[PDB]
Amino acid sequence: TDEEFDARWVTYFNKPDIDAWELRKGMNTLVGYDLVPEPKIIDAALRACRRLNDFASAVRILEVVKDKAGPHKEIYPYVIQELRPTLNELGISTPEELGLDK
Amino acid sequence: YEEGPGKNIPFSVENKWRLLAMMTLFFGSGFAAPFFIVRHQLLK
Amino acid sequence: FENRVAEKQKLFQEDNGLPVHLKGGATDNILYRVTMTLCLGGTLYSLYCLGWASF
Amino acid sequence: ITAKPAKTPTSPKEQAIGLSVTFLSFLLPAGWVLYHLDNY
Amino acid sequence: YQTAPFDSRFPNQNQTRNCWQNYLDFHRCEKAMTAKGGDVSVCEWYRRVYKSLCPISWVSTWDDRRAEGTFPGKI
Amino acid sequence: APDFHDKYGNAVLASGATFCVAVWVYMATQIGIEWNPSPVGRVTPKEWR
Amino acid sequence: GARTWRFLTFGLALPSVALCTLNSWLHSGHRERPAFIPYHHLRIRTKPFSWGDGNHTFFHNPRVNPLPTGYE
Amino acid sequence: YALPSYVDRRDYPLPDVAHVKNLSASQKALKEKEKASWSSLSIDEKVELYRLKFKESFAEMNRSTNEWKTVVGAAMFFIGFTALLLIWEKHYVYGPIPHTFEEEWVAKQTKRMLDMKVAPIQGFSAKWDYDKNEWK
Amino acid sequence: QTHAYHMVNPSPWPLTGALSALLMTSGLTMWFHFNSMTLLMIGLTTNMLTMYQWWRDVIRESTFQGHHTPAVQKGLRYGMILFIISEVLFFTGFFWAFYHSSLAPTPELGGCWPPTGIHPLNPLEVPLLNTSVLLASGVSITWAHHSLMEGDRKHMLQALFITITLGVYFTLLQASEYYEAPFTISDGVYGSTFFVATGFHGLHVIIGSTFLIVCFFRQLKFHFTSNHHFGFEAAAWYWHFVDVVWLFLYVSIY
Amino acid sequence: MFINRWLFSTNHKDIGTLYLLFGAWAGMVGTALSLLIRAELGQPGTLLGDDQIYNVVVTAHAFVMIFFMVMPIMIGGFGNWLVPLMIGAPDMAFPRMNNMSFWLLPPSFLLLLASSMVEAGAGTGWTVYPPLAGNLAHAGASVDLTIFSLHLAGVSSILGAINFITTIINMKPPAMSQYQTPLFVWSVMITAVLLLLSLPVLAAGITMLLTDRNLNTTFFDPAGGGDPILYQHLFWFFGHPEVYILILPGFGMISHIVTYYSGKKEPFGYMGMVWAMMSIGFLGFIVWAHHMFTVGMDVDTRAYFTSATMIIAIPTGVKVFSWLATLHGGNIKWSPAMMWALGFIFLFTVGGLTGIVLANSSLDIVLHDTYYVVAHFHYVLSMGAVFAIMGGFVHWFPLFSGYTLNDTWAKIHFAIMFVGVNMTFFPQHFLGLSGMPRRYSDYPDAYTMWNTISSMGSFISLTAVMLMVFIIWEAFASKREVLTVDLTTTNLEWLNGCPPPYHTFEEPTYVNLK
Amino acid sequence: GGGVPTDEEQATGLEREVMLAARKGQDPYNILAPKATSGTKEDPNLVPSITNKRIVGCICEEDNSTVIWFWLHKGEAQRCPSCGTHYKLVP
Amino acid sequence: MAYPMQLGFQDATSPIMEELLHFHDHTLMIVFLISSLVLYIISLMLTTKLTHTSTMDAQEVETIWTILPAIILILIALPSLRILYMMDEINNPSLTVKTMGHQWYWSYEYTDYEDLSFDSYMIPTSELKPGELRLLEVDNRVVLPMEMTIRMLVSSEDVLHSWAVPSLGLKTDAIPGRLNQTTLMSSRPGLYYGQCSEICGSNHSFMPIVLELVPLKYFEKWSASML
Amino acid sequence: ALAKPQMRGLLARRLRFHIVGAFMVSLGFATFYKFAVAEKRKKAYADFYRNYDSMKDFEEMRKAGIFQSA
Ligand code: HEA
Ligand SMILES: CCCCCC/C=C\CCCCCCCCCC(=O)O[C@H](COC(=O)CCCCCCCCCCCCCCC)COP(=O)(O)OC[C@@H](O)CO
Ligand SMILES: CCCCCCCCCCOCCO[C@H]1O[C@H](CO)[C@@H](O)[C@H](O)[C@@H]1O
Ligand SMILES: CCCCCCCCCCOCCO[C@H]1O[C@H](CO)[C@@H](O)[C@H](O)[C@@H]1O
Ligand code: CUA
Ligand SMILES: [Cu+2]
Ligand code: NA
Ligand SMILES: [Zn+2]
Repeated sequence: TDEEFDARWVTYFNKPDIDAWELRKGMNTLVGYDLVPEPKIIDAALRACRRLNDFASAVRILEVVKDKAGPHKEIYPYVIQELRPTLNELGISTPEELGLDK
Repeated sequence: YEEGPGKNIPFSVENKWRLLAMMTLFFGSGFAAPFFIVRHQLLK
Repeated sequence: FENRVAEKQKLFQEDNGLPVHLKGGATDNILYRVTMTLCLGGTLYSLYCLGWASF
Repeated sequence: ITAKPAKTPTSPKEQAIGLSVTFLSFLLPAGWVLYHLDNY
Repeated sequence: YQTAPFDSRFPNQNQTRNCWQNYLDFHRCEKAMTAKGGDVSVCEWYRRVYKSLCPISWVSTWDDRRAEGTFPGKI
Repeated sequence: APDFHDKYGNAVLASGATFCVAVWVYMATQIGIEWNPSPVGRVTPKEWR
Repeated sequence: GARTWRFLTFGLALPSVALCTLNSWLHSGHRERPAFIPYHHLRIRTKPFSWGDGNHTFFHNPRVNPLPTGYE
Repeated sequence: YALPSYVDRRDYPLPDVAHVKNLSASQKALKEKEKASWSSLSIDEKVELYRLKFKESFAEMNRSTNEWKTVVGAAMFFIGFTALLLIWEKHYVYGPIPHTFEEEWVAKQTKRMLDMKVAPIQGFSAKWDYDKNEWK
Repeated sequence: QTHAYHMVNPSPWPLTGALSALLMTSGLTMWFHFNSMTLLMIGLTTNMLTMYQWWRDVIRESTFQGHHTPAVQKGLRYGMILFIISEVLFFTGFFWAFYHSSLAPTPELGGCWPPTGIHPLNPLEVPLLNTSVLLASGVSITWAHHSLMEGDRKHMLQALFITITLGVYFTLLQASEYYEAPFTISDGVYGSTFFVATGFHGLHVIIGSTFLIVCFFRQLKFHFTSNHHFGFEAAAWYWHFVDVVWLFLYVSIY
Repeated sequence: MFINRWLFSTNHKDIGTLYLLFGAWAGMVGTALSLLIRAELGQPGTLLGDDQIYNVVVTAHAFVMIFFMVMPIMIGGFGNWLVPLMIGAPDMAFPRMNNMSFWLLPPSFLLLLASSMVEAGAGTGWTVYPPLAGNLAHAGASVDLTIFSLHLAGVSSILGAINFITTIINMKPPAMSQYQTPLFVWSVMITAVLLLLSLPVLAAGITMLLTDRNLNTTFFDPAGGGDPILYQHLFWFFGHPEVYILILPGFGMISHIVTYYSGKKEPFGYMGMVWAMMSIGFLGFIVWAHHMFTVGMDVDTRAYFTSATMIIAIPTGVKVFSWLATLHGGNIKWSPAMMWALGFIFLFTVGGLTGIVLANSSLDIVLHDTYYVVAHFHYVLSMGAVFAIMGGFVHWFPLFSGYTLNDTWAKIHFAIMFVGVNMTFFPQHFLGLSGMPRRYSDYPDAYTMWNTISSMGSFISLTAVMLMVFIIWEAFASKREVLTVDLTTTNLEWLNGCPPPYHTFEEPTYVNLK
Repeated sequence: GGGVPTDEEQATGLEREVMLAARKGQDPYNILAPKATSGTKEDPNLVPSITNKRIVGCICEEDNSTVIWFWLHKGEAQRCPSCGTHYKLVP
Repeated sequence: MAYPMQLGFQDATSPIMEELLHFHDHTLMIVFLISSLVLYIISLMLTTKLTHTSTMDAQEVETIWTILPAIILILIALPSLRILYMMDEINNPSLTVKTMGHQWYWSYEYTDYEDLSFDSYMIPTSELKPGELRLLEVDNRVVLPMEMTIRMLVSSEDVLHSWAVPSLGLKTDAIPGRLNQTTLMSSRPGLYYGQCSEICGSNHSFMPIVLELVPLKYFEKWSASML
Repeated sequence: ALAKPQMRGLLARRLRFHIVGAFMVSLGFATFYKFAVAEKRKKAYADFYRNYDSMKDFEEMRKAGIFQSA
């Protein structure tokens, strides 16, 4: 299912000792698919970035969620809404909040 | 043998004006040849 | 006849920097020169015959 | 592909020269011949 | 006689052999008829057919070769 | 930082387009090329016999 | 093995060649010179040969090969 | 050339190495700070972290350009230059065309083509009115 | 290097070979049109010299320098098979010419095959002897191959001598048959297809006999091992090709 | 060192380089010839005042573009450079014989140039049909020199075919199967098979023409019982496979280019691309007589050849749809090489479809030996092969030289060429439909407008060729050395740097068999 | 009779090196495909080399037509960028 | 003949050329179907920021990508082959005429009854009468009866030529030593022009064919007067 | 709160709709040619010949002087 694919990916990013190679491989693999990843995958990815002390890759992950949406301009706003508690809690600023969209 | 950019070629690219002259003789001799063949034949 | 392959093996594997076509020694260089000279001189002659036939 | 800056930049002037010499190398010999066809 | 009819032996665009066969048949027919005091005029059919189909230069050359003894067809 | 195309893009586009049209029109109409267009609706037939 | 092929070489191959040789070099002699007829499809000359007088084939045999005008 | 390298590619968002390899004094201090809460980093520091890891942002790497104007315009100039060659060709290479292109020849020829009913179903004579003795 | 392939020393023979081709071809042109054989003789001479030194160098590289690893040998196998395939297709064109003419004889021929006035060779006379000769030579070379693999110097040399003698016998026989034939190459398409097809085949017999001779002398000089002798295998493949082409010619063109 | 390196080479890269230089030179000769054809036809009447010369020019145009520009560039140039790299081989199987395949071409070209310098040249067409090309209608040396030119080119390509087949079968890593080699490697192997089988048949036919001209054979002379039509079968038995040989390596490079600039790690439907090239290779040998539908062939034979010829659209359509499906979902980089490839796909399809029109022997009655055929093959062959060559050349120039081109100048070059070739050749369809013969030095007055336009288009393409020479100079003049290349994980030829060292894969790749 | 040398007696240079190494079950000239290990961090594929880097091709799944190529450097084991299987250089 | 700015075929003069016109329309419609499908699909592929770069399953398209082209080919080949065999169906001609190619002119022979023959050369440009066609007119035209099935036999006395008349749908190579047949039938009187269509040397461009189609009675009158 | 939009299979979805579109347009474009060109041709031939009088056509050509034979 959709559900089973999602849960594999959430589980992947949740590995407590996930390393940096593994985080990059995860995200680079994921954006090859015909899909914008679900909030709960991105959530799990962001928290890996946290465990890995990697703020920049957290920002880049949000940019690539936007990018994968293409001309469908409702998916990014939406995923951000769903990520806000995690963004607030980890102090992850958005690309827009950083001026990285200009 | 010489290795690297500008070194794996039978022509020199040390000076771009001498290269220009060599490329111009090269391609222009090829392009001109038919017109001189035609001249040759008409003059027969 | 006797098997002298071992001698030719030592000659052709002598660590002297020569390419295989000259490694037999002095008579290689001769035959090479005769070959190349006939080839080039023959090619000159063929261009001469072309010039001649072109008119 | 990414590349290092030109080792020997070719300015617009130098390109205009390159281009002009290039074009005349094709155009002058052929034009000589075509102009003189009648003569042959 | 208007022109040479369709001949199922020679149904293709290459009609070389149709001309050839009718030239041969004219001369074979005349030979067989003249040997046996038969009506030579019957052979005229083949002459009409070959005259329609064959190029004049082919007829002329073959005629010259028969006169020469160098015609290679069997008559 | 502005690139080659930001600086010279519209000038290249405008004058190139202008040069191209002008020189082709001049070639087509001003130097005696006979295009041999259809006579239909253009030529008046004339007695030939 | 080698012994099989040696057997075939001396038992079948070379004897066959010896018999054909005997038969050819007994049934040779020389036979009747064919009569000449100047057929237009034979003795073709569209350009002179590049040897001899131009009119003789490379293995021309006066005995059995006529020229366009007949036997020599 | 054999070493892992950096790329900005939108389907390879996290490249094999960081944009900036060798870090100054303060840049290392900043990396140490990154290990504590990110809420405690400023906006400027978050951007600086960004730019140590990455060269261009998504928006930058995806930017549009004006290159099409240079390409189309330049092509059109070259095409125009070609017409100069053709003028030079018409003036200095070509002699006169055959007399059959004279206006009177064409007029006679056209009548003769209508008289033999050249292309009378669609192509040519079809377009001539034989009753009214004019083009349709 | 830690692969098993052969990086060949820079060589002049490709260039002398290519120039030898220029000289043979411009030579033939001079011969056909300008009545002179000098250029052609120079080209033939340069071609022979190139062939000798080039193949000399291949023996140096293999027997003497040890560069023919199994992977290299495997490549040469493919190369020789492919070379033979190209030669088969070359001959195919002459077989096509022969059937074209013979199955649809034109009026100039008398509308028949053989043409009027052509007296074909009798295939049960010398051409049968030619057949026995090449067949027997296919038998002898197979003995030579088996003698080599078994380690037997003397019998390899005997078998290979016999094979060569047979190829030379075929060549003398064909030269005599050419001389004796009452028709010539100029006797229309009958002569054309006969002499050009058998002629190329005869050229290939000469070539293959030469190749067997080189193998003979290399065997005399102990170059071949009981397990490594690809120059011999290639000469045998080429010779079987020569045999098979003759067989087709024998069945078809006679 | 210079002689050792450039005359006595045994190095696949340097040999590749030689071939590219020769091919580029030949292309200048062939373009000049083309301009001469189009200047003769640019207005009604006679420019050259000598139709034998016109015929000589047309004939040489074709041989130069085919035997000295396309084949040496695609197989000798890209083939030598890329194939070994793409399978991690240290060189070609027969690296010395490889050098002779190269060195046979200048003398071949010299023979051809000689043919046009002596007597009144070979005004025969590239088909060299007797009796026009025989010793009465073309007395003298010219035709013989042409035949010899073709023998030498033939030998060059036959030995090359042996070398590529051997290399591609025998010199892969031991874990790599043939279905784990890149498509360009497949396309070269298949082209090599076609060359190995087809060129000896041509060699046979032209040798027969040689003997009819000089040894009094009559293979093609009715007086001897020969048949001019035999020469046609043997020529086109080669000639059909030849047109596929001209496009196959272009198919290969297009797959690589489309894949790369779509940001993909692999082409869509690899197995189908292999199957399609093998199918085209095979079918390419059983269609030749569609070159002969007006010679007077039996109706069932015309039906067969019509049918068989059309079948080739099936595997070909699979390749076109698979290129589109590679584009599908891509991060599209609008590089100059990507533009060449997209232009290829479109222009090749148009030419392919006019081929299907001609496959119909009934309609071919009216289109044969007209400008419709000339339009067909200048779309599929001239533009298709040339666009693939340009694409490949732009795309791999940095690998071969270590320098980058100016991408904007390369895009301009593409745009001018695209206008030029369409203006030259699209109107030729109209000329053909309306009955203008090919191989004509002048035409009835009705055909003046389309000829005028076509000739104008030829000059635009001239401008593009001159610009291409400048663009290459500028790259060598400025010396922008390569830094990063992306997607090396699925483009092995790049992984040793730009340019790669003289010797690559001295240590072979390590590949497990699991 | 005999008289024909054997490879053991007369093979020389690289042919001889390859023959003698094969006897000992070694492949210094890379004629055979190396057999994979499980390829984990603990059981990495051991990649011999005569320098400090070598190109690996990884066929990630059997009958993939795409091979994944990368430089393996001396030092810590590296992972195929497609499938992650581990490879370690042993110079 | 052709006219200035013409895009497609000369108007049909014979039923067979009319067939070829309709079959060409049918086939070009298919050409346009295909080429427009490809162009539309290419720009579709090239116009979205959405991506999918992971491995795609190729087997799903195997069937349509081969079957639909196969069906389209059948839709071309059926009418193609019907016309092929219809053209070939038994000709019962009323008249046979031969033409021989030469360097550089055509001869004609009408030898059903009398031995009528003549040469036909291009009118040089300097000798054209006012309104006559450059490079097309000949001195002696091929006069033929309209509304009759005519067998034309074609050969050559020297090199290859090819006898073509576009408007009647005809093109038959002229090969020395070979007699090629085609059949000709005109629906209308008039003048119909063709040009040599196998390269035959320096004057290949300059040896046209002009058919003059008239009622039987005028053909017989002319025949008798050309003896 | 924003509702949850479709996030999976967007490229595939665009293709499924646009392929139907591609076939419609391409069929439309080809059928336009058949209508504007082929059907016009069929009609122009049938109408030309429906009451065509070849002898009358001949007499007009004769009167104009075009023929060698009449
Ligand atoms: C690159 C070279 C090349 C290629 C690949 C081809 C490809 C084909 N060509 Fe062409 N052709 C030549 C070069 C080539 N042509 C040359 C040089 C000549 C003449 C030489 C001379 O006389 O001098 C010639 C002449 C020639 C003739 C002879 C015409 C005549 O002289 O009267 C014919 C006849 O059938 C022909 C047909 C074909 C066909 C059917 C294809 C097919 O392979 C095309 C298949 C491709 C497509 C159809 C497009 C892609 C497919 C799809 C998008 C799928 C869907 C399509 C359909 C269902 C139809 N060609
Ligand atoms: C009257 C005048 C007569 C003149 C006629 C002259 C014409 C042709 C000459 C005949 C051919 C001679 C070929 C000799 C090749 C010798 C080199 C050789 O045989 O080289 C061998 C490799 O094979 C290899 O290259 C294989 C190389 C294969 C060569 C193929 C030869 C056929 C080519 C003929 C040319 C055809 C012309 C066609 C015309 C239409 C070496 O490897 P081995 O043998 O394993 O040895 C190694 C062991 O010792 C280790 O223990
Ligand atoms: C590509 C290389 C092809 C090589 C072809 C070589 C051909 C050699 C031809 C030599 O022929 C010389 C002429 O010999 C012929 O004519 C001579 C009289 O002039 C005779 O004495 C000879 O017996 C022979 O009939
Ligand atoms: C396998 C095919 C057979 C080819 C074998 C060729 C080798 C033989 C070469 C010798 O040929 C020469 C022919 O020479 C004979 O006839 C020639 C012409 O009348 C004479 O000049 C010669 O004196 C000789 O009598
Ligand atoms: Cu007669 Cu062309
Ligand atoms: Cu074809
Ligand atoms: Na003209
Ligand atoms: Zn992997």
